[PDB]
Amino acid sequence: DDSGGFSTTVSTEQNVPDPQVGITTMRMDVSGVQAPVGAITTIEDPVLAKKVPETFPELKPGESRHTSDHMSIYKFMGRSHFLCTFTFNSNNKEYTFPITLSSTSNPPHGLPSTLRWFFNLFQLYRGPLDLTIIITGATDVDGMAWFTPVGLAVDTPWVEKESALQIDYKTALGAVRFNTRRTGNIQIRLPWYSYLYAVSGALDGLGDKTDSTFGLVSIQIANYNHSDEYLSFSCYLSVTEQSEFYFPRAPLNSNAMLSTESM
Amino acid sequence: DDSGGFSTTVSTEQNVPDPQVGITTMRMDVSGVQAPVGAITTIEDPVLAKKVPETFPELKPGESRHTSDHMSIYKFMGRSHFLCTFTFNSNNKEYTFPITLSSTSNPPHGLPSTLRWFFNLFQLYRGPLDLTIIITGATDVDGMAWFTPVGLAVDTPWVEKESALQIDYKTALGAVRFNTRRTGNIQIRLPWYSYLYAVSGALDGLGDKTDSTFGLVSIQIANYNHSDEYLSFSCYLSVTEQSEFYFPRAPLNSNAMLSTESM
Amino acid sequence: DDSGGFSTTVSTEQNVPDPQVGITTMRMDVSGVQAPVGAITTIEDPVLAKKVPETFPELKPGESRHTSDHMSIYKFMGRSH
Amino acid sequence: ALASICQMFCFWRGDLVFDFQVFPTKYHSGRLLFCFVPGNELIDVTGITLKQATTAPCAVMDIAGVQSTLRFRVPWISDTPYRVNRYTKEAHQKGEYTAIGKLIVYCYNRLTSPSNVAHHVRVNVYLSAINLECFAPLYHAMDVTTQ
Amino acid sequence: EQMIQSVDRTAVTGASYFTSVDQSSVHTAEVGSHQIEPLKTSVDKPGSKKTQGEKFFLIHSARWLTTHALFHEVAKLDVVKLLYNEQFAVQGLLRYHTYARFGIEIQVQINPTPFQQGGLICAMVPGDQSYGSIASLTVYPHGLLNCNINNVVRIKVPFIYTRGAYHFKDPQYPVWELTIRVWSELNIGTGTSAYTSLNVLARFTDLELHGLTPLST
Amino acid sequence: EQMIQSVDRTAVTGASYFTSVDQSSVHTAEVGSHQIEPLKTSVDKPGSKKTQGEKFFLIHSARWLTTHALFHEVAKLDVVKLLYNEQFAVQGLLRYHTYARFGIEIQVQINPTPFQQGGLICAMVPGDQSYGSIASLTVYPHGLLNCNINNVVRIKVPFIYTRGAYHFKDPQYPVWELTIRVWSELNIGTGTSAYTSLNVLARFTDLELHGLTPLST
Ligand SMILES: [Cl-]
Ligand SMILES: [Cl-]
Ligand SMILES: [Cl-]
Repeated sequence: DDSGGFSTTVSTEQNVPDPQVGITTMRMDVSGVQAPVGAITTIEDPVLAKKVPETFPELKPGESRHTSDHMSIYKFMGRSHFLCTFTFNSNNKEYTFPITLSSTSNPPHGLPSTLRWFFNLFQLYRGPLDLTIIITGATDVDGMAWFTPVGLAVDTPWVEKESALQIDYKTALGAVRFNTRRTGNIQIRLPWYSYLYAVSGALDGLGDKTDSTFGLVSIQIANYNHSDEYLSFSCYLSVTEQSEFYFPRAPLNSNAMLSTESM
Repeated sequence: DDSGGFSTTVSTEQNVPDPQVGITTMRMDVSGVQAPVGAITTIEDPVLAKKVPETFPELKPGESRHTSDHMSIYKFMGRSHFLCTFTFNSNNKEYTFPITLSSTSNPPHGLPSTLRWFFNLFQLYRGPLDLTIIITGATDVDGMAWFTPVGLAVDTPWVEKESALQIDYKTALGAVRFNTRRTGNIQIRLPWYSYLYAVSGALDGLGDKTDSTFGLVSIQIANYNHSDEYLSFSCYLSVTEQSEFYFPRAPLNSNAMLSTESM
Repeated sequence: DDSGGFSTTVSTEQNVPDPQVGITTMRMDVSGVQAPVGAITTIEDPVLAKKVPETFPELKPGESRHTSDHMSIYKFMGRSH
Repeated sequence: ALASICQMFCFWRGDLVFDFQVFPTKYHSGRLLFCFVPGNELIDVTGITLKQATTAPCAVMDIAGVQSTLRFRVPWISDTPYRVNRYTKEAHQKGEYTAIGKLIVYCYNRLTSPSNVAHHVRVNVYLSAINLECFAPLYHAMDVTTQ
Repeated sequence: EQMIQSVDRTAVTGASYFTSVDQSSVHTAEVGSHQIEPLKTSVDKPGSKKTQGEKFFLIHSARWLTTHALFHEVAKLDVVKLLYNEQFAVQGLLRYHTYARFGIEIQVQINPTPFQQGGLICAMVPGDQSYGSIASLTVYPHGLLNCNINNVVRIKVPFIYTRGAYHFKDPQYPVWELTIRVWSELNIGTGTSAYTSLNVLARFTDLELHGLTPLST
Repeated sequence: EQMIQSVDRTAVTGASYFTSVDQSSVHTAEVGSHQIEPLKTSVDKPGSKKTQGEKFFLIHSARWLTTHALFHEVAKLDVVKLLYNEQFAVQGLLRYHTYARFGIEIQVQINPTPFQQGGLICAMVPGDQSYGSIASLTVYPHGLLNCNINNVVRIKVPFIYTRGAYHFKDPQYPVWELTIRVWSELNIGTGTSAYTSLNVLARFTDLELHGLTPLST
């Protein structure tokens, strides 16, 4: 140990990341007609505990019928999962929602379902995210959206109100404009712009207010005479290849897994 | 015979799959000025029965004028055939229809016309399927659809009602969103996600309830003030190259071939 | 084990037939001036139990004066009883 | 952990691994027989003599020892390539199963001991899997299986 | 320094699907070894999976009459289910394994007197006949019987199912439903026997058993 | 001159121990062939004689008490006869063969608390104990148990009998009579458990079955 420490017994890796593949394949038997020594061990000892488990004679499983391995985070979370949804009531108004891993913030004012679950499987996250948002209802409604990084000015969260920000400021942080008639959906990438090294969901109050946020999104409508239908917005997030995940946590207990029950 | 069995007479292949091509081509005469020995045989004997039939002197047919062989299942069923159709009456509602080979389930609550016929020509099916669905009527109607695998939660079949599923859950199984105005049709591939090796149409009650289903599709509308026109949906299926077909059955007798008579 | 059985400890022969001759002969000492390890054992264990018994330093017995070995069943029961 | 992951899949297959950790004292003595009965998640099994259980694959463990955990690697045995997460459905349907059978803990040799030590011995059961495979993403927060 | 032998505490033994972990162990005692009969006490192949499981057994047996109209089903049998029954040795294997996959060989025979005429058809249909055209039964692995010709037929098939194996104790749907129907009315002249009995033989092939179980139902 | 194919009247078919002679025969029809799971539906060794017959099973189980005097027979068992019983899978093989020869492996275990003391002896005696000296039981393939030492013993033997095989349905005399007696009274201190349960495991080895039979008794 370079830290000036010494020991007589060893120190092996405990709970090592990505140990085996997630699809049945051959990376004979898997164990058999020999003697299952891995049927007994002293779990308290980290070394011994890694001894491969084996109890009876088995054969090699074989090959899975499907191409890709569904257990590769990149591919799994590659399926843009649900994030949140809101609805505009008056014209020339705006909504601003934060992207917060916080296990504390319960939906709708917080991370829901899968996304909630996923982001609490590990301690640190960093890297871009591909947000995609679906428009529901209205038509011929001009709209705009911008990504605001943690620690900067931005209209009050989880609240529909008249923007209090200079058009200049908004556009300046990089923004996008669209119209319900011509589209009905937007898929744009959110940058890893933060003064932190990474963000986390599992935290306590204080840090849970600064270090638990990727950033924020703000959507502002225009030309929406409410003589028209209603205007709904739904947001979904998908992890990118440039996204990283460090240190595995114990998954959230079921009682804390919540979902925004609707339809 | 590796099974410890013995015999004195032989055992040849009976009714072998894909015996000849389906287009007139040369894979002289086909038989003639010799002696038609294949004009007589003892059909009860499997060997003898395979003896090539020949009764009179004929010449080689020649070459067909069209490129592709219409009798290749892949190419034939490659023509997305009709499956089902339904219509929405109220707003914010949903329909869920299962993809069931069952010869039992009669349309509209079941496989119709060609698809019905085809899936009863053989015992086992497995492999992805390219579903394509046409939208009729309405406009500026936001919609969503998701594929649900056999054995999991899903709104009650063949019935229009208000969904009883968490938006989270729905989206989680992989879903799609669209709007009548911008499109009017959707062509997406259905996966071979089932705990079974394959599915079948010809079965009896019990199995006919679990092993006769590829999976299920669910379509949910939104923003459809019925002050508007009606909203109709039509679904068609086309077999993919990754689809497999095992063991030929005796085709369904005509009386069981039904079609959803409309227009 | 050809019977599809497995083990981690061994399996030695227990109580093997015709282990030694029955007449005093040489088939030095028999044990001595060394250390009698065969003075201690765990009889419950079949292997260990076969460990040759030895407690004190002894010399080789030598040669019996009579030709045939009276403990050979064939010769003993050879006497019509 | 095992659960929290698989709960987000429709299908799964592989060798589930049950680890039994005993918390005795160097003064107790006993044996427990772990028995896997191949089947589905709902098979009346209370009508099974210990003797009867030895027919199914199983393992016995001596508690009193220098070691503390017996590992039970339950081989993937099924009539289907994968099992399904029916724990989302309203009711149950013959054939749509989540498990490949049930595990049983029998008393092989009664627990002996003096009198200045507990009248029992607790046991922890960990769970993990090897050669695990899951596919077909979905969302569901599995509840507790109240045995 | 001489090390003195002391027993080996912990150890693991077992056979087939039974494992034991022992903490206060010792070695195993054995005597003599396997002996081969210089003079066999029995000359038949020693019992084996094939011996007892992959052999033939009489399943069902019925009558075929002059009264039986065309297409009359003379027999509808869940081949597999039928074998699973104490009546046959193969049971001993099935009765203790939860699932199993396999192929089958069917032999159907009869004994019509040359003074009789007509015929039957025997088909191995997977699952259920559903609504398949009776007239197209020839498509399934079949055997045709004609009085004037043959009095026997043999069909051999592999495992065909939706699942990776059949569950005996509590099945989903029969693997095979062997059907035997009148292919051509059995007529005769005045005086001849107006019937012919019929039997059905079956056996498994490439019998793959899985998961020993104590259950019975 | 062209010869025209005509069926082959006579023929002989069968499998294992079942033969058929057919006079108005024809050829056998077969479809497809054996398929090997590219993805196995089950990873356990496919059922085999060894799988189901040469594995371990719990025979009998009793108690050993402080009340049990020296040499007290804690158990007298007809090992073989005991295995022959529906309770165990191996039955499925025995139940259908008339005779069979084999070897055996016995495992006897207990769980005495280190606060207990004493011991037992386990012997595999062929036929009957007759009037053999209890004190000489060590002669038979045996295993000794001592609280302070081991809590298990294993004995393995081959076929030893007067006949070339054992007849299950109706035996002559038991092949093996496993005896378990108190080798040294089991005493204890005031407060300790005054007993220890005990189990017995058995399995066949080199199982040679002979003559399939429908009988049961
Ligand atoms: Cl317009
Ligand atoms: Cl406001
Ligand atoms: Cl409703």
